[PDB]
Amino acid sequence: PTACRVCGGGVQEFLDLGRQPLSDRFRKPDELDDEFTYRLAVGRCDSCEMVQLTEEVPRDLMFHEVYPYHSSGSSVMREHFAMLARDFLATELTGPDPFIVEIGCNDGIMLRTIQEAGVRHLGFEPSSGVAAKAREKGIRVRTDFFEKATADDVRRTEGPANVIYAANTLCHIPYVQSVLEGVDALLAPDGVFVFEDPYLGDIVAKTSFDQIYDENFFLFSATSVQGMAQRCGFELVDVQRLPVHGGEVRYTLARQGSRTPSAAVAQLLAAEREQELSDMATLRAFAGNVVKIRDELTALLHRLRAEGRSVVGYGATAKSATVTNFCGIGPDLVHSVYDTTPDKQNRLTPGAHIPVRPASAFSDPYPDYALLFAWNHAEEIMAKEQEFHQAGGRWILYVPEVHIR
Ligand SMILES: Cc1cn([C@H]2C[C@H](O)[C@@H](COP(=O)(O)OP(=O)(O)O[C@@H]3C[C@](C)(N)C(=O)[C@@H](C)O3)O2)c(=O)[nH]c1=O
Ligand SMILES: Nc1ncnc2c1ncn2[C@@H]1O[C@H](CSCC[C@H](N)C(=O)O)[C@@H](O)[C@H]1O
Ligand SMILES: [Zn+2]
Repeated sequence: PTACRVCGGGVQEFLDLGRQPLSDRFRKPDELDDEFTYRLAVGRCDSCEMVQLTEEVPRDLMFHEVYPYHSSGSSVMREHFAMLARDFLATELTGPDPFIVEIGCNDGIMLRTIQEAGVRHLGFEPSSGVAAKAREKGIRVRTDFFEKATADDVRRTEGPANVIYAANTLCHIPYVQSVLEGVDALLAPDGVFVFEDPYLGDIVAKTSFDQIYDENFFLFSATSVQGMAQRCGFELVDVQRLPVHGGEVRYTLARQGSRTPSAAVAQLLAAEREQELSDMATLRAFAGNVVKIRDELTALLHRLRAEGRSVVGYGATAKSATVTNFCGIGPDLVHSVYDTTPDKQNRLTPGAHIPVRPASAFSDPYPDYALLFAWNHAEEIMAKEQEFHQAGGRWILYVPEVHIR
């Protein structure tokens, strides 16, 4: 039995996705076929309702000099983060000498807008290659993990932060209590800790199990974040649902009683209770649906091959590691994966070892079918790939059901 990382309660497993590789490691084709693996399974705390993985991957195996994800690769996301930055500039950063800290700034997708406004800021980016990309834009970055001690160090030299922000980053820190202690040492008394991550309600509704992989330790809900904040002296004071990344919620935490929660918080809590979101039975039914999507997806991919149809994948997502390894999908069923990230191209995907090629290579003559791993980017991608569909090529999606369009 494993102990909850928020509260120490007991975690009950409901989904076992078996042995899995590191999702963001892309090997050269000549590399030894050895990879770190771990058991990926998900459970729910008995006491605080936090849904979480049962085995942690050590941080330094995932996040380091060669981490390959570049935030600024999506036009939708560049606009999404510039707007959030302007919203903070108009609201929480209007003081004399305001200060914003971002946890997980990556290539500077959000902080560039802050820097261009002349506002004091600091990004934490322990993956040094993407940290350098942010520093080239004139952003101030420290190549360290955010945790209690590094937060203390920033408080000592820079003073309190008006906003601490994290997007797609808090989800992967199992040492969330250390981060909370850091936020407590660093945040201004009237500041906010704002984070946005994949939402449990969307995952259950869409059967989007590919959101579950080594860099998604927590599947947060308003119910579990409310408990986590409270147990640490914060309070959930606003929630906003976001369409990005398959469905997210942005959570705003303030010191307890310092601000009054928006009506939005109670509304979302009540909908999660009515829908029995976090009940073990609902979560087990989700797990049953995961197996049905596996079985349908592999039946389709095998019938396509029996029918002489060509199949590739589009987007070398981290998420796709779960799909290929749980369903047993490799290059005999999906020949190549197309992707815009230079450091993933001319490499093999983890576990399944499908070759990754540049997206500029997806061109006439097109394959019959493209398995859309980057399904969270469907509008942006399909807008760029109208010629493929006009030519008769079709997309295979597995969210929220296996279907072709
Ligand atoms: C828009 C676009 C993307 N692409 C390619 C680029 C990417 O490799 C991938 C998309 O990856 P995308 O769904 O954004 O994240 P991933 O699941 O990897 O997940 C990563 C890792 C991480 C931090 N743990 C996380 O949660 C999210 C934020 O990021 O697809 C195109 O080829 N053409 C395009 O037009
Ligand atoms: N403890 C921690 N502190 C700060 N950054 C962290 C961290 N653990 C991991 N990271 C960083 O978290 C980032 C997640 S990538 C996504 C980042 C970006 N905010 C976006 O939303 O697109 C990686 O760049 C990784 O190095
Ligand atoms: Zn718990």
